[PDB]
Amino acid sequence: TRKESYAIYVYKVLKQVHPDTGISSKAMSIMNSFVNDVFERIAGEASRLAHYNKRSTITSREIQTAVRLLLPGELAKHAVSEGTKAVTKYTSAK
Amino acid sequence: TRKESYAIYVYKVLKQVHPDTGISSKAMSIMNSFVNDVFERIAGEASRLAHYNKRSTITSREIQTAVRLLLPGELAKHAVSEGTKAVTKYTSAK
Amino acid sequence: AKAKTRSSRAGLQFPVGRVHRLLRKGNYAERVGAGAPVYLAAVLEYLTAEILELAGNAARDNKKTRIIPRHLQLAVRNDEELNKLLGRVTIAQGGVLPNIQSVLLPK
Amino acid sequence: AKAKTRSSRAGLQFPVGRVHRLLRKGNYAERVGAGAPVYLAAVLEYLTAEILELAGNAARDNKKTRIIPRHLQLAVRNDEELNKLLGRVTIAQGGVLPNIQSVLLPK
Amino acid sequence: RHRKVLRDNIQGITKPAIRRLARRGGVKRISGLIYEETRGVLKVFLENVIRDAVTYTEHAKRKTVTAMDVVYALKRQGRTLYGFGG
Amino acid sequence: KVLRDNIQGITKPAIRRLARRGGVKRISGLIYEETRGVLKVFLENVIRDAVTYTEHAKRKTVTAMDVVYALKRQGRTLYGFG
Amino acid sequence: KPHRYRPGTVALREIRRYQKSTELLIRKLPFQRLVREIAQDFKTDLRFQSSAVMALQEASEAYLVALFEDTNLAAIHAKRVTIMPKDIQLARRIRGER
Amino acid sequence: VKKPHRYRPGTVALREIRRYQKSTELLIRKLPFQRLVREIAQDFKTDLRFQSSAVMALQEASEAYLVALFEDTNLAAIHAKRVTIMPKDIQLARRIRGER
DNA sequence: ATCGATGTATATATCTGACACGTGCCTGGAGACTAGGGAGTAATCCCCTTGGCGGTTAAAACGCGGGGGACAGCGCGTACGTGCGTTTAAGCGGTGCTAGAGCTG
DNA sequence: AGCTCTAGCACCGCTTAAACGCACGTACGCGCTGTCCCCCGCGTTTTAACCGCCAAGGGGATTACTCCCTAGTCTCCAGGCACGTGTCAGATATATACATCGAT
Repeated sequence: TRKESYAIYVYKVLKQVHPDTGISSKAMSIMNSFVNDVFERIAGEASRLAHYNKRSTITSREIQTAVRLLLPGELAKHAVSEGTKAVTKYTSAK
Repeated sequence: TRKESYAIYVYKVLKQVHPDTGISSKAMSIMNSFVNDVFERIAGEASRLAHYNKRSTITSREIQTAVRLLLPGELAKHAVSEGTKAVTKYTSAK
Repeated sequence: AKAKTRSSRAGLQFPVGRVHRLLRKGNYAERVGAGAPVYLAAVLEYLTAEILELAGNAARDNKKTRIIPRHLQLAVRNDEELNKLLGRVTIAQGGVLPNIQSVLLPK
Repeated sequence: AKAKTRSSRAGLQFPVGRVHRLLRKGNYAERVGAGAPVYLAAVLEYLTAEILELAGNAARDNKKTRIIPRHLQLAVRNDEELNKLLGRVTIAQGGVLPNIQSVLLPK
Repeated sequence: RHRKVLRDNIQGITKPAIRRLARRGGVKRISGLIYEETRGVLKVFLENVIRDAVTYTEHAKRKTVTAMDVVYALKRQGRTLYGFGG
Repeated sequence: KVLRDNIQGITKPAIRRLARRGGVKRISGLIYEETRGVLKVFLENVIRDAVTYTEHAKRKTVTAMDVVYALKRQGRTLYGFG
Repeated sequence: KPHRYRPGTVALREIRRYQKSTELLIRKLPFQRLVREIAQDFKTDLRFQSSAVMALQEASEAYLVALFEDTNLAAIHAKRVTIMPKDIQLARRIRGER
Repeated sequence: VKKPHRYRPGTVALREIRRYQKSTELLIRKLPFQRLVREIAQDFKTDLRFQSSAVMALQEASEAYLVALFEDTNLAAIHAKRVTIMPKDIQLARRIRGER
């Protein structure tokens, strides 16, 4: 069988933010759990925001509200910008 | 328009347990909110128990495990006892 | 044939059908078994019956024929197990339990 | 035509397709929008980038080029804001801060 | 809809009101430094609740902070509130 | 094989060292007793959820997945074991 | 010769009087002004339902009475009877709000 | 009678208060914790098995609980103008969290 | 104030097993496609929030007195901590066993 | 239901540093006693919360319309994961320099 994770992706992100740093396998597991938990939180509040408004879709607005909800502070001012630029790229690429 | 509520059911529960006692509207809404909150908690735990066992169907055993997790102490034993006698009555009456 | 509700088939007074519909619409799982609504309704009846019984006892202790939300707070906070269940839960119009620390009491 | 992965169209290092499949199979809603997996992959990538940025800073302060979950604990906990997000989180082999109270120091 | 730019309303929660709120909790004497720390922590808690409440409003494209949004915002912080629909 | 008691197995210098990891200077004589008590009740609470998680899946061993999942339900997520 | 009670008696009397009452200890209109002041810098020209305002009333009152009970426990642990701002900070920071 | 060189009570405590907070090794011995986990899971049923990673996660989580509770206990102790901890500090730290 | 041992840290080399890299391979992401109803918009009614007025009056604010209660200081004394010596069981390794996970049907 | 086989479990030896008990001393807990200032309860005084009435009209809610958008199906291939190989950085060990704490 095969098991699905986020190890190579966090390795690529660490490589592009730091070209000369290594990382342990325990940290592979911790990043896997952290990415899974943050995804679970954001998707769960996306579902809750859908169910509160009688909404059958989860668009970028629900995820934007969820990112403004879970994360407080300046990351709330950061992660709603960066992801916005992401879809700003996507609408220029589709 | 009409909004669904558990008002008359917990009202007849009150009439069954205290036949000479009425209810107030604020306490009625508090009990409705309690019913919705416990329903959401147990259904969410059952959803987690199904998803974590690679299971797609919520059976009576799902909610039995969920109420064994959530309700602490002797209420768990009376809850599983009343649930088991309810489901055996349901199967026997079918 | 004659229609006959599943709540009476289970010997149950919260509705089977409403719990089944909110289980399907609640997006908890793709499929919901037959025993799931009756079991969950039985659990809901047990919790509602316990809290209503304790509230009725507290109202008899206060001597009114009405459950005020103060009686609901007194019902759910005097029982240790229900206190552990509804620990992070605020009930409106409830106040607090009338407790005083023994250090504060003079004699 | 030649297939291009949606993460590269979004300019992202995190998979759009895997996140979209998990949103479908997590059964959060009946439908999932087009830009929502892109946006969620972007916020996951930003959080991962910040946490590994702080991990690399802590590792360079420790002068250890491969990061340890100790360096991760110094990364998460010393940040004044990221500690609030991971407040109810225990990091395995994480440890605590080397903090000493001012009264506890010798006179 | 705001009639005027309100400011310095933290004194609206008066020292006697703080004294009752302490009395319900079961404390005998109150120091003079309590009455501003209590206002500060009250301000912090209300800011934390109302930020989530107004995000719930702006997701719904509304202008009115309804009771349901406040209920869900308080549920988000782990303090579930009953009596307002739920 | 049934173990009689190993509450005393939690070593008194081990509690001293855990408290020193907590950042304390001095330890009272009763701390070794109520620390064992709170550790016992916490392990009771976690292990009960772990065993009922395992019983849900028709399994008769306890995995790290179920321990982490019980800790997640309890309110303290654990990263490092999936 | 007035009927001046001993300070430390009528405080407990009104402790018992308030602990059996469900009346709102914070007046409605100062809390209106405070809620509008807090919500002003998040979006200008916001409106509030009265039931939402009552939700703020009850949640705020419950949070404050729970915090004051915890600080009372922290004060009586510290061989004192009067609560102090250090009790406030200690209860909040053990609770994890800081 | 001469006496050997020795430290004040508390300064080697600070030397290892710095030494023990810079490391991340597990503090409880592995076998007694495993035996305790096996004996707690007995009234649930007998003949239950634990993976080594399960016992590892349990020990790490319990040590995290004890270190957080001991920071809160030392903070309650320093609130009461004391440098050592007391049992009633432990029940205070449990009572403020609402889990006693 | 000064000097000394004890302790932690700094530096260089050897050594090793986890991690970095590569390769084969296949599930699942991607492109194309149609269809349906959810979604966005406009038109509409109308509950309900804001706003103002007036009077009532409960209550906030104010200053006063005085005495617990906070808190600094002191002394005493039990209970810590630190240490040496001894004891002991964890820790480590290999061996041997099969229950029981785990996958397929 | 059933085969495969990981790994949990049982054990046994020896090396091992902690675990253990005890001996000596002192900083620290606890209580007393001190000053005193801090707050509580008071009437007097004063502000505004409160009721309720009326009214303006924004804004949430419903109804209706139509259309872009996403599940769904189908085909296809490359990114992704298991597997394998081998450096190489961290652990280990020894020698060297500096500094906190003790007490001359």
